[PDB]
Order: sequence, then C-alpha cells, then structure tokens
Amino acid sequence: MIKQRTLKNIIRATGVGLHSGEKVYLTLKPAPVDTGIVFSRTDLDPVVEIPARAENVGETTMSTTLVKGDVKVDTVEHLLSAMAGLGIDNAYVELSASEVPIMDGSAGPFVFLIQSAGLQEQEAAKKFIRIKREVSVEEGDKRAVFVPFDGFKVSFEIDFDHPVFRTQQASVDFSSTSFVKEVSRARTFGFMRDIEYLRSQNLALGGSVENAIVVDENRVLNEDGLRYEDEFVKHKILDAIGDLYLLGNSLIGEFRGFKSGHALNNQLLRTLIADKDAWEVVTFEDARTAPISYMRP
Ligand SMILES: O=C(N[C@@H]1C[C@H](C(=O)NCc2ccc(C#Cc3ccc(CN4CCOCC4)cc3)cc2)N(C(=O)C2CC2)C1)[C@@H]1C[C@H](F)CN1
Ligand SMILES: [Zn+2]
Repeated sequence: MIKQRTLKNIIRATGVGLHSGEKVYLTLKPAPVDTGIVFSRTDLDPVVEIPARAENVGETTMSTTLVKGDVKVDTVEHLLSAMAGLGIDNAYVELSASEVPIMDGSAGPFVFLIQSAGLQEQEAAKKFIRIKREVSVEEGDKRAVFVPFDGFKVSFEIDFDHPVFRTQQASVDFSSTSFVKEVSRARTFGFMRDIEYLRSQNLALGGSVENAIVVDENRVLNEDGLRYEDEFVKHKILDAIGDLYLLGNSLIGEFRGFKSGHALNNQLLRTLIADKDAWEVVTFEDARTAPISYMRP
C-alpha cells in the first residue's frame, strides 16, 4: 500500500522572517503516524503547538498565518509547500520566533534539507482527499476552483499591468512533472513601490535580493535575474500548494487559481471541507494502480 512518510532524521536551519526581520532557528522532527504537520513556538514558556489544519488560519493579508490564542506562526506556505511536494504526512516544526525563515524566497532550501535527511515510511495507509465535484469561489475578479482530476495538478493565471509581465499562466501535472525541478526554486517577489510603504508599517523587515525577486517600474533588479521565464506565476503555484496542505491530507484533484491569494485559497478550503458531497477519503492497498505516485524515500 501507499504508507505515510515522516522525516528519517531531524533538520536544523537558520534564517530570517521576511515580515519580522527576526533571526529564527528552525528544527524539523519526525512525527508519529496520524500526527499531520504541527508547528511549535519553542521560544514560549510553555511551548505553543498549532496543527497546520485550515481551522487555525489567521490574517491572510501578507502571508499564510497559523493562530492559537494571541500566539501566531507567520509565513508557513513555502515550508508546507516543500512538505506537500515530497509527500511528508507527519513532522513537528520547532521555531525560536513567530515567523518561518524565508531562506532564498523559495521552497528549495527546505526541499534540499528534507531530502538530505531522507524520509521514513510508516506502517499506516496515507489518507487522501479525492475531489469529486467542481468547487469554486469568486470575489470580484479573483476565482479559485477545485475540479476532480485522477492525479494532482495546479493551474494559475495572474495579471499585473507591468512591463515585466513575460508569462502569466502555467499548469503542472505533478504525476509527470517534478515539483522539485519545475516549481520548488520559484522565489517570492515584491514591487519597489509596495516595499517603501510596507517598511514604514514594519512589514518586509527581513526582505532582501537574497530572498526575494525585487521588481522596479520596468525590470527585475536582482543582478542574476530570474530562475524561470515564468517565476512569478510559478511561485504562486508553490504558495497555492502550501495552502492546500492545511486540509491535513494529500489531494487527488486539480486546482485552478485566477489572480487568487491566501485569503480566497483558504475560503476555497473551507467551502470544500463543508461540502462533504464534493469529496471523499480514500487509501490505496496497491500503489501500482493509484492515480498520483511518489519519489524513493
Ligand atoms: O509570495 C507570496 N506572494 C506573492 C508574492 C507577492 C507578495 O505578496 N510579496 C510580499 C513581499 C513583500 C516585500 C518583499 C520584500 C522586500 C524587500 C526587498 C529589498 C529591500 C531593500 N534591500 C534590503 C537590503 O539592502 C538593499 C535594499 C527591502 C525589502 C518580499 C515579498 N505577491 C503579490 O501579489 C504582491 C503584489 C502584492 C504574491 C506569499 C506572501 C509572502 F510574500 C510569502 N508568500
Ligand atoms: Zn510565497
């Protein structure tokens, strides 16, 4: 059968929080069967643990954020992206501060570390949510859609009215396209104008070229430019995938985002969980017949 994966070994990384400018020490520990992904504030006494279920999501404005009480964990999307990518079911994610470190602006550093350590299969069937019906949300000109699909695939359009905006639509089937190779390296991005305002509202305090695509009026200001033709929309997919990990079970279906953010992605989540008609849980007693598949541990 398809079995749950956890970490083989623990991983320590160090970085800054993009919004906080805070030095943050990160530790990824294996977790038991049926733990799911569980974020943890080790700097607090006692320690505060927020499962990365959708129920725990807060201010979605500048990043995806987990809350319990008046304790938050900011910017989980890139890491959850990475964990989703490699099909990790169970991990604890320890932090010395409120924000998850940004590293380079992509999932790549996270995927690296996860795979250097390696994965452990566990005597327990992986549980899957199969999309069974179109489920759609709109707000103004944004839209966000699940569509049943025998596999896992993500599509995104964006429109920025911008000299730099190269391609603004992409679609990836992850049962025939390497998440690792095609999506994981896609960096977050800010606009020159936004940044000037946000710094003077104590946001983007840890932001630099070393972890973000910086865009002028006209051009990427990053000396070494883009990792991809379509990095921006490739990053949007990355983020989308993270948000979808909050289900707390992997997805057999397709997502389509149009101009969508964390806020509308999270609405889509809630609505989907609410319409029990629209989905079902499935395990597979024979991976050679299952519609999505996995990399070697
Ligand atoms: O990636 C995400 N969203 C995407 C990207 C983008 C967005 O929300 N971006 C959010 C974002 C905002 C600001 C920065 C920065 C910086 C910065 C760079 C240089 C200096 C000065 N330097 C410092 C060093 O010295 C030299 C100068 C100072 C600061 C990076 C990302 N977006 C948008 O739609 C944008 C348009 C609204 C969709 C989510 C959200 C979080 F960003 C993380 N994941
Ligand atoms: Zn992002």
